Amino acid sequence: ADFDAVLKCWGPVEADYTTMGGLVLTRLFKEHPETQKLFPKFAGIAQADIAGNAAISAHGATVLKKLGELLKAKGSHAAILKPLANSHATKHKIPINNFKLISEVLVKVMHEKAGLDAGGQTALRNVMGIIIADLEANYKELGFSG
Ligand code: HEM
Repeated sequence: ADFDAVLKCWGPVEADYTTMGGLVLTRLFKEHPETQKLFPKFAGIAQADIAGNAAISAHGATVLKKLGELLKAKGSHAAILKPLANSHATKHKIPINNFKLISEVLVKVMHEKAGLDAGGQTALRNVMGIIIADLEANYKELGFSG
């Protein structure tokens, strides 16, 4: 019931996927600059110009919309997830650790801007842990590391 809880807390996010999408990626890039290089479209953008950047916010919106779809599946996510693992391993070539980095940023932003309290934070970290474990498994099956 870490999923039942999370969906309760998701409302404020789904109310504005574009602003929160922009916040989450800004924070990722400011706190973990090495991750900006993994986005050819965004690499080399001045740190001063990230916040409020429309192309970043638009991609952030896509990120969150897809995470929303994953959360709403409440653990029966294989059919949504596998395609995400497919693209991220073979087209974008993203090492698993980066998924841990954005999960921790999402928790921090939701805590600060969307009312995610200590309890919600725990439930979300548990859900994210499940998803990343599943992503790891799919990466394995694709032969894209360990
Ligand atoms: C839970 C986390 C994430 C979700 C839900 C997600 C979702 C998506 C979606 C829906 C797309 C577009 C469709 C596709 O190509 O699969 C995509 C593209 C992409 N993702 Fe992710 N992503 C996640 C994490 C990351 C991370 C951590 C990075 C690198 C640090 C990353 C790098 C990329 C890149 C480079 C693209 C292509 C952008 C483009 O060409 O416009 N993703 N992501």
